[PDB]
Amino acid sequence: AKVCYFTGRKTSSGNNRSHAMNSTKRTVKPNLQKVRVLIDGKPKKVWVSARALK
Amino acid sequence: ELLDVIKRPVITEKSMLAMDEKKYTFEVDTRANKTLVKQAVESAFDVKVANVNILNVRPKFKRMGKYAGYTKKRRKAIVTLTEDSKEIQ
Amino acid sequence: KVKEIRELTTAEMLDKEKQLKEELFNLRFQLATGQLENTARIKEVRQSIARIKTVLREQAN
RNA sequence: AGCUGUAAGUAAGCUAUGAUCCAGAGAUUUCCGAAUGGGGGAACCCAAUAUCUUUUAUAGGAUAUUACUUUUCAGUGAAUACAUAGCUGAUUAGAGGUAGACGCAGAGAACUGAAACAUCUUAGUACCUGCAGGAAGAGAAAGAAAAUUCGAUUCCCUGAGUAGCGGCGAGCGAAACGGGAAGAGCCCAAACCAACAAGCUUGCUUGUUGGGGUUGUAGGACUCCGAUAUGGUAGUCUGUUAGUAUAGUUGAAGGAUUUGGAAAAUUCCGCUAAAGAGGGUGAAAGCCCCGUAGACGAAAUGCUGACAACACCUAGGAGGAUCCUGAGUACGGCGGAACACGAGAAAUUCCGUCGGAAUCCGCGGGGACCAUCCCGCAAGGCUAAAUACUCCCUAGUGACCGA
RNA sequence: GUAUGAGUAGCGAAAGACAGGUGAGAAUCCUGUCCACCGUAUGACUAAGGUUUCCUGGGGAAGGCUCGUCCGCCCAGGGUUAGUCGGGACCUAAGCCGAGGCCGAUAGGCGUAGGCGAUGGACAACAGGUUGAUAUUCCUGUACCAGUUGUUUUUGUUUGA
RNA sequence: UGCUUUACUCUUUAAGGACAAGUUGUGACGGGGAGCGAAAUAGUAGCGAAGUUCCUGACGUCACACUGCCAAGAAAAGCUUCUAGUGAGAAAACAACUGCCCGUACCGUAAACCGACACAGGUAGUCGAGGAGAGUAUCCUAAGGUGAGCGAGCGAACUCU
Repeated sequence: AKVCYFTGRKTSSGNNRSHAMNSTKRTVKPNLQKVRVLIDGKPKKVWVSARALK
Repeated sequence: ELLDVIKRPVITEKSMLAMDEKKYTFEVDTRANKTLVKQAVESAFDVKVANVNILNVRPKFKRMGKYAGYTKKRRKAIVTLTEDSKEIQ
Repeated sequence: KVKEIRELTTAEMLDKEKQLKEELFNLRFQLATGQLENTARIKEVRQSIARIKTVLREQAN
């Protein structure tokens, strides 16, 4: 899971508060799936988000 | 380019003693084979093979004026002959 | 020096190149053995070869 | 009219046929280094294919081409036939460095403060990394307002330590109105019509080229009449001139005496000034020298104006049946961030996931929310100047330093 | 920069004596004789490491734990020669870089084919002489390995060459 | 036709094959040597006599050869054959020529390396003699190399050996 091939989704980072507002650092990552798609007719395998599978 | 092969003859105490057996002490520029020196000598003096010998020299210090510097690298060449002489030097 | 060098043909340039290199051999061996009251002829042969090579540079563009 | 650097010293020479020196254009440029034929412990070693060379001949020498990836075009190809991997050849672009500066992003601390310390602050600072440019970023209203309105952005003064946020503690802290600097607006997607190809059932759907078309007072298609002019440019390193940058030329006027080693110092009598700023000379000079004020000057290369040419771009009036106006977008739940705003009564902007609209009788906003009114059309791009910095160049200045 | 400590502590394990030299100057330099020490090492040869300390001729300002005519010190000149020795134009172990490739906020991490890498494998020369310094390197004699040019006795590219 | 392997028949201290330290000639009329010694100012140049027998005798060499044991003891190239193939006619003898790049002086149980020093410390490998002796122990010695980089007096306290 590194990028999207169609959209521009990539992994990132943000805080994490818990019930007395102590902050740490997360790794917020997108849902990604290895999908066989038809790039210029020739099939590849590539990472596509599930958001573009609607 | 074989006139930049040989530079000078060496005139020392052993080099004059090499003259008695048809052996001559030249300074050849760096990165030169034995074969270039044979071809250059045969071009410039009409003599033959009886193979060359080739040395190298590591440099030295000198000091003049609170300064410290090396000298050049060198490369000798002790060329032997078969049949001719060089009363040229 | 320049002008009569610009008067020659093409091959005579190469002939004078060979003659001046042989004079440089002779001035080297006659410097090593303690000779040559003229030592200021060594710049002249070098700069003559230089001027000849620039003249041959210009004529072949 | 003297010259061969520092640097004396010797010995050789050069120049009136104009040296040395200065300025603008050229030529040559060993080997390592992104290093790029292969290798390596940088400045080394070892190759391949052509061509020309030395020797009776192999050995020896010289020149040119040979990395990787991708942009395009050919051949070649095959698990498996059709053709896709792949291979080969040609063609197009990159690859590293600084200026220890200025800009935009990703990721992101601790000591310290709170007289301790957990949310908070230090602080999105220091450090790393990517991406550029001479500037970057932002920029043509889904805006600021509350009328009686104004019309892209940036920067400065003022609003103001005000309204606000905050274990409401330490502390953080705006924006609009007003005055100025500088001023500028353009191009698409769609709906429509042609030229071609395809399942063309010859239904005329899809795809490419060319015309059309760019908005809120809604505008465009489409229809009917006009009409073929007017006017701008944020291009063309194409010309023709004006200027300027890099060598320069010329440039006024004083003598004697005393003390002196030596006078510019002193004492008499003069002269100059579009020049009495400065430096040098055996001590302190308007009149000794270098200069300064003024005046003049460019073969060569670069730069900036100008105005010619050439490129571009730009039409009116009325009608309103039908059609078009940016989609997994707007928006909602959940979890985080950005807004001065720490979930707070929390609008507006993003990010991850899961749900998910309407089409002008429409849609957004005016700090939860509803109704009324007012102001505006998102989900497509481009854009000069006013602004910040100085590695380096030229010319200057300082109640800045004097080992 | 200069004192006090103070002309004090120290002078870094070991056996020297005399005669004759040179010289302005001698226990400390040269020469001669006798004595003494190590002798599985204080004797010989090489691998690292050092980088001209090597040899010849001069010099005595500083260095030498004293002196010094001497020196590994200062000045000037001069010496290291390879078809066969050790390495390259041969091979691979540990390990490292690793076209494509597989992962990963950037940076980058790991890895097939192919490589690089001796402490190992494989490989053709022996004795003597010579100088102030070099010697399986120079010369003396006798060999060996791989080639190239003229001579030497065999033909379909079927191989029967 | 090379290599591997299964069944059957013979064959066996036999035969075939493979390796081998070493010896004898040649090299060699050569150079080596106890000692003599000039022709100038050199023990220099030049001249050389013997080369025997017995005793001890190696983990140096055959050679990891042989027996035994379990902890079960590197790879790739060089080399050798057989075919695939390529495919004028090369292959012995003789003679003459060619064979590239880097290191080579010196010190190297030290005064020249590692310790700030001309320092009682450390430094991998090979050779390592004689009389006694198991021996590389210990004592004295050969070949060789040193006499230590402050001394001269006196012979009290005290400290060390």
